Parts: sequence; C-alpha cells; structure tokens
Amino acid sequence: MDTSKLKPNDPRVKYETKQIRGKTYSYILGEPAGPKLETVVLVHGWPDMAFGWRHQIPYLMSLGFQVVAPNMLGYAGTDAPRDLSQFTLKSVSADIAELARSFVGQDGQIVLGGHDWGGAVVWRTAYYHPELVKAVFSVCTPLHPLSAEYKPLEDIVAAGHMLNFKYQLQLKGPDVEARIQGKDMLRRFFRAMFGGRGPNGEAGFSTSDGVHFDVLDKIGAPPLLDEQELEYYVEQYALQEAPELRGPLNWYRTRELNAKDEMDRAKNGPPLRFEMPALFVAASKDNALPPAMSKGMDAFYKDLTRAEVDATHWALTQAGDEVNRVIGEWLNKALG
Ligand SMILES: O=C(Nc1ccc(OC(F)(F)F)cc1)N1CCC(Cc2cnc3ccccc3c2)CC1
Repeated sequence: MDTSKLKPNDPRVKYETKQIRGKTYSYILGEPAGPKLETVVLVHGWPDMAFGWRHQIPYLMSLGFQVVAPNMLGYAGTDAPRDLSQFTLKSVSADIAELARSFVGQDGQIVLGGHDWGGAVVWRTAYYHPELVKAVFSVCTPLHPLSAEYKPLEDIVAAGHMLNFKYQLQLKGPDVEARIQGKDMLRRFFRAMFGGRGPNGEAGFSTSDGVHFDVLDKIGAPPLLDEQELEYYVEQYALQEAPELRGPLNWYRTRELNAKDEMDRAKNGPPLRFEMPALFVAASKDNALPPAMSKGMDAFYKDLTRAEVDATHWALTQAGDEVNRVIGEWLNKALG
C-alpha cells in the first residue's frame, strides 16, 4: 500500500460528515488493509486540522487499523457553536465518545490519539470514558492534573508563573480573531504558525506575545508545509464563517469553564488514573510545551510508555516517520 503522507483531498481516505451531540462533525475515514485490529481516532490541536495527521493516518491504515480523524470544534467542516460550554475538554470528550461509538458500537473500544489541545482531550476522554479507550496516547501534550482552583491566566503570568502560556492572553483576546480573516491573512497566518520567518528573522509567533501581526506581511513560505498544504490549510480554514478563527481560538476561551468541571471532579469525581496502556511522544524543540512539563506524569498510570522525538511542536509532520515508528511498535505490544 501507498504509505506516503496524505495529499490534499487524498483518494485513499473518505471525507464524511456525521452529526454528533448537536453539531456537524466533519472527519476523515482511513480504512484498513485487510481485517482491522482496532479503530483509531486521531485528534489534532491548534491551529491544526484532521489533515495534520498526514504522516500517521495512511501508516496506521497500512498497519491494519481503521482510522477516523475528526476536524474538531471550530475547525474546517465541523461546526463552531457560539456556546463556550461546547469547547470544554469535557463536552468534547463526550463528543469523541459518540463519534467512536458511531463506528465500533456502544460497547466498542478505540485506540485514542491526540496532539496539542487534542492531546489534552484524549487524556480527558480516557478519564471520563475509560469504558472505551483500550489504549490512549498523546504527542507533545503531557497530562495536566484536574484543575482545583481557577485563576485568570492574566493573574498567573502577572506573578511570573506559566510564562510559557502568555500567548493565550492575546489569542483568547480579540486580536487574532479580528486581524486574521479571509484567505490572505489566514495564508500568512499559517506561514507564521508553521515556522515562517521574515527578512530579518522575525518570527510570526512567539510563546510570550503570540501572533505578531506586523511581521506577517513579510513572512516567507513555511519550512514545515509545502505550498499545497499551506493552501489546503487555508482553503479548509476558510470553510468557517468569518471571522474564521472564532472556533479555533475558542479552545483558549474556556479556562474558567474547564475549571468548574474539574473542580467538580477533583473534589467529588474519581482521581486522575489511567489503568489502560498509554504512550507519550514528547517533542524536544516544542517551545510551546517543553518536555520538562511532562514531569510527574508517570505517577498516574498503570502502564505508561515514554518517548521523545528531537523535533518542534509540529512533531506529526516533521518527525512523522519517527513518530509513526514509535506509535506502531508501542501499539503492537500495548495490544498484546
Ligand atoms: O496552546 C497550545 N498549543 C500550541 C501553542 C502554540 C502553537 O504555535 C506554535 F507552537 F506553532 F508556535 C501551537 C500550539 N496548547 C496545547 C496543550 C494544551 C493542553 C493544556 C490544557 N490545560 C492546561 C492547564 C494547566 C497546565 C497545562 C495545561 C495544558 C494547552 C494549550
């Protein structure tokens, strides 16, 4: 089988829509070679897309897995409700359960794979729905404990803490949504997000000030995306209603919301415990989420697998041939 990465609107996959929990959920369906072992749900992050697994989906299809990878809430052909409560990691965990059970049955079981914000989803979905996650893994994103207190992110960086998150302030703010609308800003925006730099090495994104709008006129075509996926990321992001990034940025506007759900579970609900197999693929140059943040991840697992790729936050495509190698071998022994 052709195990190369997925090309834009690749014929080796199905582009299907399925209504779940009130919204339309676009997804890609990558189907196995021969009789499937399992079904795998792949979850991207910000500002990624189901297409962000181009190196993984065909590889997992070639391993005999049925692969579904949905565009999440706010991204591409999936709906973006106005309700902030729909972008909480809980409700979206409830989404992934319904989309899974839409494919393997209510008693079925799934190998869950997420990354970035989707990396935080698949742990939540493994926490909320352990009836279903036979094996869960996350790339770049390590487990964060259930939130017990809510602090506005402004107050946390005002005391010098969590400065690696100071970009969500502006992101959650009106700036990125108001300034990046239409194919033209989105295109330059994606040059920025995927490693673009300007004539004097200005970066379109930094973890402290987020999107830099003054550089994005000057920023070149990206090292981690050819022209056709950059134009595929923009053709697909234009699917959302202007301002097209309300949904994609909405994943950052739910700090207090997720707090209320997890303060509930940190006090009443069960503790953060994973008794199903788990892989964690850290990316070395993930300037967004450093591999030190993984820290005391392992004290929450019966059987956790550690891994690390010398790569940026965009580990699915940069280190894709090394990531596919890592997930495959872990999947092979985790399921036996
Ligand atoms: O913003 C994120 N990723 C990202 C950042 C910058 C990017 O631009 C580029 F990297 F390309 F330059 C691209 C993606 N997140 C991904 C992981 C989420 C999981 C999470 C949730 N809550 C937490 C609460 C307390 C402690 C840790 C927590 C971690 C956070 C947001």
